Amino acid sequence: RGSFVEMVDNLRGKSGQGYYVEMTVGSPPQTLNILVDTGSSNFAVGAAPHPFLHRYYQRQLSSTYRDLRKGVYVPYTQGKWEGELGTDLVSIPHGPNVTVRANIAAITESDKFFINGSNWEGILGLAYAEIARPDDSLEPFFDSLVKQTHVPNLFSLQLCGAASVGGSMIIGGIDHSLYTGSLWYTPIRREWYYEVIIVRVEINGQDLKMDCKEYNYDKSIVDSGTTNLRLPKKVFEAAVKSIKAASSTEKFPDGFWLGEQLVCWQAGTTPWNIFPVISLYLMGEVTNQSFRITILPQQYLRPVEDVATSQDDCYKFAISQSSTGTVMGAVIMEGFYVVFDRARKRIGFAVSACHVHDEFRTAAVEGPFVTLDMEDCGYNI
Ligand SMILES: CCS(=O)(=O)[C@]1(C)CC[C@@](CF)(c2cc(NC(=O)c3cc4c(cn3)OC(F)(F)O4)ccc2F)N=C1N
Repeated sequence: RGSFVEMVDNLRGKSGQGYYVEMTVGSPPQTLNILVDTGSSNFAVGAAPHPFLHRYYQRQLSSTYRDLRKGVYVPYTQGKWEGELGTDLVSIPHGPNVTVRANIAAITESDKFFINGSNWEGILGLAYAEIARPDDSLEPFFDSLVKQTHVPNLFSLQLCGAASVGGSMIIGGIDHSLYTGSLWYTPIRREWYYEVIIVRVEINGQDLKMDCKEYNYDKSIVDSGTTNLRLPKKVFEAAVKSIKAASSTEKFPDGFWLGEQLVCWQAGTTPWNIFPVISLYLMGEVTNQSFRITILPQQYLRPVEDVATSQDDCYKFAISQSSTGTVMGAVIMEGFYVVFDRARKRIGFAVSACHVHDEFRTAAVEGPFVTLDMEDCGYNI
């Protein structure tokens, strides 16, 4: 259709707390704010009165609730949640005009999961069944939505940064007002995470000249549920070394680059221009063809507004090292309109109409480029 006016601006959030959509669960409808997460595959909601929660799923109030009589325990690298599986009727007030019977994990115990001060009480896992918990028989929400309705097998995300954030989750299509120029598509390598292949990395146009397999060790994913651009250790080391050299006009402590401390400047006097652009070349749709996406310091140097001990403008270096491969989190996604074209196993990138930039530099999506041996960039076990 190309125009989904009802769904524009259906995302809200706060800096560092993520992007949530309004959803309803059960009959009569119970309203919940739900984190949009392309890096997981469970629809999981608070169902107990945790003190951090504004709202929670009260199963006893729902006539359409069905118990699946099975639990689920989900440990993460930091915290944890545990829940009871069921199904109920789910809709998205500012989404398609439909109602779906979806799997819902009713969260009954958690640790370091809900954020104190956040305005969301659940997670919408938008990735594929392969990574669903406890196993791939638990149908993810979007799979149910496509199966039960005529909603096309596609969604797109415009995450708008820079303190309230906003944006759009267009379910079933693309809204052309949300981007400028053309969309460029990269293949979904495998349907588990939204896995992609990075084929080349530039800092201010200067190639890292690394074995491209390192860029995707052990994978590269697109994840709206991650803040940072997360890079594998060796790639992070090379990237930081290059960013240091590009920004050597000013010197910063080692801890800043490791995200161990913040750096603060006098109000409205951030030297963005001293900081380099970051370009990721992604595998294209065609043999030997790639395209380039480019982000600015506006994306990777992120303001920290909850600093009581300082009066200045303080920033977090939001590129970090990873043991689980590249993660293209909000640092990447805030620059772009991202199309998760499930029907065609591809992810589209275009310059976001809402991305934060200055008058000298702009986030960019450019192609085509000639890149050989792009298949060798993918990692195999
Ligand atoms: C493999 C991906 S993962 O499964 O390990 C994981 C990174 C952690 C676990 C989970 C749920 F599965 C998860 C994510 C979050 N997000 C955020 O809080 C959050 C905060 C943000 C953001 C994006 N997001 O952009 C921002 F605006 F800058 O601020 C919170 C609790 C969770 F429990 N989702 C992922 N994508």
